[PDB]
Amino acid sequence: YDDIGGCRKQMAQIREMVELPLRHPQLFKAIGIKPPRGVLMYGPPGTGKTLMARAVANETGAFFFLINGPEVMSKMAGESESNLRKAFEEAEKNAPAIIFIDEIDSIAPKRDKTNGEVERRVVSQLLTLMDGMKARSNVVVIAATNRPNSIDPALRRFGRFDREVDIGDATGRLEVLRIHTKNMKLADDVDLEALAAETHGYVGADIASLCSEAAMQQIREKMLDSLGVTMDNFRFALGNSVNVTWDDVGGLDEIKEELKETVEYPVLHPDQYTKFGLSPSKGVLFYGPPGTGKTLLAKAVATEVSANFISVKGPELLSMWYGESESNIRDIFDKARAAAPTVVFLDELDSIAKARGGSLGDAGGASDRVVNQLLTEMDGMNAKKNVFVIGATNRPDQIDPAILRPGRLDQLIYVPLPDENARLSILNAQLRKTPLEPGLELTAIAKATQGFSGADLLYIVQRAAKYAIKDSIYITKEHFAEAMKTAKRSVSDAELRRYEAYSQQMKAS
Amino acid sequence: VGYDDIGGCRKQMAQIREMVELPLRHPQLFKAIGIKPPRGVLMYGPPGTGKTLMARAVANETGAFFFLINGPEVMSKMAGESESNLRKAFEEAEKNAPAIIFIDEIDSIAPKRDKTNGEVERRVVSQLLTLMDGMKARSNVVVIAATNRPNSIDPALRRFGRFDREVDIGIPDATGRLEVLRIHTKNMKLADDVDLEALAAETHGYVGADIASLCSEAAMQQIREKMDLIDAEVLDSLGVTMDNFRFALGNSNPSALRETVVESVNVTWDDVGGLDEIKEELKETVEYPVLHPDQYTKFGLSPSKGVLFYGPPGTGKTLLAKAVATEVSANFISVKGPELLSMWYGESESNIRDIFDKARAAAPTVVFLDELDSIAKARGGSLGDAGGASDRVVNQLLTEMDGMNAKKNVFVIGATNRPDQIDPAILRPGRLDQLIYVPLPDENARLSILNAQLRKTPLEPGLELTAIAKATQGFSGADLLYIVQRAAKYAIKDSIEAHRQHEAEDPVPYITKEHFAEAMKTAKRSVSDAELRRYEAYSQQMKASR
Amino acid sequence: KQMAQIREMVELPLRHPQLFKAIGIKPPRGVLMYGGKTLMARAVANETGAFFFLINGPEVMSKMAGESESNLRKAFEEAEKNAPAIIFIDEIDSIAPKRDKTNGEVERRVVSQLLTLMDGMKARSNVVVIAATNRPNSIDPALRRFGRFDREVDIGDATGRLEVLRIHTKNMKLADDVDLEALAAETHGYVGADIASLCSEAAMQQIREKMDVTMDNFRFALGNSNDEIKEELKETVEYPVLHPDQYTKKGVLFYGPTGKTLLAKAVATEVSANFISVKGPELLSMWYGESESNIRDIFDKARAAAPTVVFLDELDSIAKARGGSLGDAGGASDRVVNQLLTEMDGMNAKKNVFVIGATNRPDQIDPAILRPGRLDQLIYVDENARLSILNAQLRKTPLEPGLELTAIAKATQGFSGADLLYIVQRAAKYAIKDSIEEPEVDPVPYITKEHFAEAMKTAKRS
Amino acid sequence: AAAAAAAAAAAAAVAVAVAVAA
Ligand SMILES: Nc1ncnc2c1ncn2[C@@H]1O[C@H](COP(=O)(O)OP(=O)(O)O)[C@@H](O)[C@H]1O
Ligand SMILES: Nc1ncnc2c1ncn2[C@@H]1O[C@H](COP(=O)(O)OP(=O)(O)O)[C@@H](O)[C@H]1O
Ligand SMILES: [Mg+2]
Ligand SMILES: [Mg+2]
Repeated sequence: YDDIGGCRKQMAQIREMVELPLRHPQLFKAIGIKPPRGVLMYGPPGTGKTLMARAVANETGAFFFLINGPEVMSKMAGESESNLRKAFEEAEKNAPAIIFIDEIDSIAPKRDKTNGEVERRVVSQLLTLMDGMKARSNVVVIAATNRPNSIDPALRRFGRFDREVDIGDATGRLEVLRIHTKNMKLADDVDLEALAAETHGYVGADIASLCSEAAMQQIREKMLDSLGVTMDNFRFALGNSVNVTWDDVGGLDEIKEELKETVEYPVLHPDQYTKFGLSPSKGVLFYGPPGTGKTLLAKAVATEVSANFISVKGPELLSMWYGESESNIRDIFDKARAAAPTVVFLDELDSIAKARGGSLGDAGGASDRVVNQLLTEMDGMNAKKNVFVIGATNRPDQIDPAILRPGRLDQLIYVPLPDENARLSILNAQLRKTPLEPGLELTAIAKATQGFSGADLLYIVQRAAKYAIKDSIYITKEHFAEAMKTAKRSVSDAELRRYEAYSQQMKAS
Repeated sequence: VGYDDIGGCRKQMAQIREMVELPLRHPQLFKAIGIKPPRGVLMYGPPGTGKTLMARAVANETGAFFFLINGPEVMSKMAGESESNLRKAFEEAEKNAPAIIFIDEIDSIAPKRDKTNGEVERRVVSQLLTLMDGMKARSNVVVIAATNRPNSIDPALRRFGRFDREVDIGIPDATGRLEVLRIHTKNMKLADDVDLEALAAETHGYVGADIASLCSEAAMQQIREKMDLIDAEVLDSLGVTMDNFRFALGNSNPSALRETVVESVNVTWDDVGGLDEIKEELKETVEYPVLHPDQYTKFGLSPSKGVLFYGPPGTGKTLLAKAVATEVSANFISVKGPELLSMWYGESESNIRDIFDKARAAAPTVVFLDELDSIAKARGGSLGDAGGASDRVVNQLLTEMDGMNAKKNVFVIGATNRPDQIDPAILRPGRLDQLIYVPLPDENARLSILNAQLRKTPLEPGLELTAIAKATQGFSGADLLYIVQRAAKYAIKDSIEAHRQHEAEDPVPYITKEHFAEAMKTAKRSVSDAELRRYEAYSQQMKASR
Repeated sequence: KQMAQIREMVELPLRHPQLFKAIGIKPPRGVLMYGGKTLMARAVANETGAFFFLINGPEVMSKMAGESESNLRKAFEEAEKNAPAIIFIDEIDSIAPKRDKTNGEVERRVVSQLLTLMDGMKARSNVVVIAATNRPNSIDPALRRFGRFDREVDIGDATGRLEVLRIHTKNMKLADDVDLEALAAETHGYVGADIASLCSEAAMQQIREKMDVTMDNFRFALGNSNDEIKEELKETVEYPVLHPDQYTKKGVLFYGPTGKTLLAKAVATEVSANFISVKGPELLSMWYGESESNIRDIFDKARAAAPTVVFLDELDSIAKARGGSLGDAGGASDRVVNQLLTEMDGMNAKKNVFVIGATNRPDQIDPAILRPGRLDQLIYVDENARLSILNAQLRKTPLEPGLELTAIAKATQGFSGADLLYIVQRAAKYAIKDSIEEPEVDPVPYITKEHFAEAMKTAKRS
Repeated sequence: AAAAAAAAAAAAAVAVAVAVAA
């Protein structure tokens, strides 16, 4: 029990539901009822479910017998059922033991979608061995799966799998780091806060491999006193999901402050919001010219929280089949709300929503169905635990007045074109780790822009780096002097007037 | 477990009881009437109703020999061994006194012969057929079966002489659930406060093992709450309160619908402001049939089932759906708009029919069809695949909501945003009776909405919301929620500022008038005037039809 | 490098166990050998005085039921009981049948026994396992899981070949004028048994010589057994994949009327790097997902075998400048272009992939794919190249001696290498017709000028 | 004396499904 971290409430529930029959059956004799005899474990692969089952089977005088999914299945008729019967008879002969049947979703095809007879036969064998006449005599079974919906409804019944445990945070990840680094002296100046904040997407089975790879790489690079891993070993282990920290974006100080507030406040102080008793805002919508920094702003507001980042594109979800785009939308929102917190970045809302209205065609009906699926997944019959939908389009006039409703995309934030004082910060943020010359003036480069974009400034920096690597095979001033002439200015003038008219209409509303 | 243990199903119990007992007790009557009794039963129904329990009960009570056969236990790999096992079982049973045979989960042994590829399954099916019917088939030997999928059995097996009568062991009624609770709660020490009648009335779709799970969970909750409070005399003070059962019931759900369970969201009738008339009409329409069926059967009419909310976005239709799901006794089945569709052929309709089958099985039930604009549309589109599946889905919806079914208290709740695009056959009475329009709240309605939203939060004693309510005149409940959110955000920003200043060197345990004033200067008024024109036109057209 | 790696992996966890424990890592215990693996195993067994319980694959079964599991437990307990040692399991493909294609039950039982015996090694065991295999694909992933086998070597030499030669051929009355260094040098791909077959065939040819072993017997026993554009292109390719320290302190496109696919073939042959090529519409599928899954797993195969070259031939057919088409083909083109852009822009300085494109029409390529940051180079691609193409196509050909190709080079101006190959093939067809229509072995052994002058009659431009 | 035994269990088949586009 000292080797389990993060699964506190479910570990305590499983511990009590196993040990209260095992420590004293006189309590259940006095209360006059039978304890539950089934645990259905579900969650992502690599969480630690079989480690908890083995820990409960080790701390109590049981016998942990492991049954695998694809191992017990065979092509011979009546042999896999014979193997299941032999395993249940072996578990019932010697002692009260703990059965862990792993990957039960492979041997439960719900008896209607499958075509093989052996799968339905072993399903019926499991329902017979778990419930029936003198079915079980003081023995509890444990399961493990990834998708608990592809199980039989008679299998998810009382008496077989009567308890369903959701084994899906930062303090638990720090506990796993503390219990996985317990039998080795790593160092004195290693702080686990960065190791618990940077590995925001580790399930729990990768942390042990991370510590083992760091401890292997330290001895590999050091080949008995004063041994152990340091911070650079953990950095190399993490190197073996974006790399920004509030610094790569230039300008837009009030927009950065507003995003920082409306993202960091519901994360850092949940207790103050439960004291106030109100739910925070979720949706932010950006609009304006392309090449402005909306994706960079989304990455810069996602990188400081302990949330994930699911950045999907506009036209990378529509399909020619019937229902495939809505299934992809539902899968994206389920993967978003299955790991809290998580900021979602929907790009090209003008390509997704299209302001459904009426088209009278197959593509129009598919667009209507996509819009209704998005409207149901954002604010419908959900719990909205921790979902931060952030939109980014370049055509806000083709959006229906249902996603712009408050509660879904209420923040109508306009992202304008930067100025020279903002382009100074962009050029200072792009040249962070670059050998610079004291004779170059970034102010003289930024004054001669007059309506450039972040993509154009990145193109100028890339041309300067190409000229630097051409001169090599610090950065000099003549590279900037020869790269400033070949500018692009990909953004035209009429889109800026249209965006300013849309912003003025949104302000006058 | 005897006959007393089995409860909640009296007709089926008598049906098996008489056949299994009376011929073995007084065969003089059969000799006098000159007809042999039926000698075959196939018990079917949803999983977990008590089929195996009744089989165990009759086995333990009757003095006749009982032989148990499991489904896959007889199958083997060698050629000609499973049939040998069946022959051995039958001959052993027939060698002794009159006996009962029980083939549990027969649907695994004997699927339809024409639709199988193997050979051993066909041979064992034929062996079952020959054993039960054939030259000198049986003599004082009774066969009983149990299955969950009767239709997936060889039709040659479903004939007189093999399985004479197929008894339907289905879900029990309110009284049946009452006896199930009384049976299960007979050994555990109960507290006087809890009354099982109210619990039986509250539970609707729970069947058998579901009630057993409820009782076990309530006992476990009582133990867990007492075990943590305390560190011989403890045994005496072991009593399960009504609160334990209420906790278990709130945390539970029937097995058939467990996969369709919805994440719990806390909303109550007072949490929705305004719309008092619509709220009362919905409450009447919902709890009238379920709480008082005696009056409806006395008057000899059926109740209105369907309802449709339409109006501007955000006004509170999905909120009303949440409120219903929280504050009605009937089971809830939520569905997104296009959630049921699929790419395959003939699967979106299978999806619709399965959800409706589950709903009408676990009646009474409230099915909330959200965003009908996707599923319904208008039949007869622009030809080709633009309508090819959109028409089949609509036809399946029509024939499932009304036609060739038994009225079983299934209330469909609709929610749309552009109802003019809905197929007119769906809107017909008997499918969606009520056409409720949920308009933008007026001044007093907005005041009620604000008071509802601000129910649980600190407020300044000298603070009034009438100015806020009156200073909008065009807003929606979502917009008022946005105003409240901005006010709360500014207040908590001020609180964090004060806390940081105090740390560097409750300051504000309430929201202020200046907080509201600062937050309100940037409002939205999301619903445009063209959408309002469209909705007003549709509503006045409806009234003109009225 | 592989010998130094296996020497470290067999020395450092076998001589300094205390240091390994002090470090705090207990993972090294299993080494895999795919691809002189048995020679390395014998050198390991003869370089250490530790215990060496060799167990081959199919030598684990016995008439007694359950003997396999008892034999595995006996070997593992003997290796744990005697000393910190090493176990050699040769030909693991017989014991582990990959568990999915098999249908037996004692194979599953012996695989489960090997799994539960490899996992049940504690810190006080201090034993490692070495395993050799032939194919690197028929192995259980449960055997390749983290804990048993994670550190595999890829043994893909002349000194060992000379050692094997001096081991084998030293037991015969050989010769007096032999140099085995030349036999070790000229033999490149032989392993283990092919040198023994070489010596056996040398003895057989010596016996055939003195019936009707010198150096010539081994010799024929081995023989009877088994400009500025290309300069800039090669230099640039070499520099990008070279050390990145200077850079710290990918793509290309061909266009023209000439040898673009010839230049891609010359890159694919003589660059000393990997190469993966697909056709233009080869990666298409009228389905949502598949036509993108092909490009996804193509780039997964590219990033797995780093470094590599992904030669996208006929880019226009794939990209088509997605723009607006408003159909099912337009939607498939837009999804293909979006998959290509989102699976090419995600290439960092790591994994160093390189996409090579070629086209005839550069007008119809997408400017979203000609953007900077994804694919910025533009290599524009005569008489001398035509003469070189005609001389490279006629390498292994019995040409007539009185024939000059400068007339064909000067007459054909705007032609291409494919139609030059068509001209040569029509000349070969005319020569074959003349041949099919006592003389010598061939009445027309060489292709005359008349065959070329008749084959160029029906020659067009591409 | 020894003896033999016959056994024939099953095989694996392939089905075909129909899809709907839009
Ligand atoms: N909560 C945890 N505490 C400590 N180690 C954990 C935890 N969860 C997972 N692990 C590690 O992850 C590895 C895999 O977990 P395990 O439960 O054995 O299997 P699975 O990969 O199926 O989840 C184990 O070796 C264990 O050390
Ligand atoms: N304020 C900024 N500071 C630095 N770089 C910026 C800034 N704004 C834009 N950029 C650069 O411009 C590019 C814009 O790309 P992207 O965010 O995908 O497009 P868009 O701005 O149209 O949403 C980014 O790669 C980023 O490096
Ligand atoms: Mg049963
Ligand atoms: Mg709603």
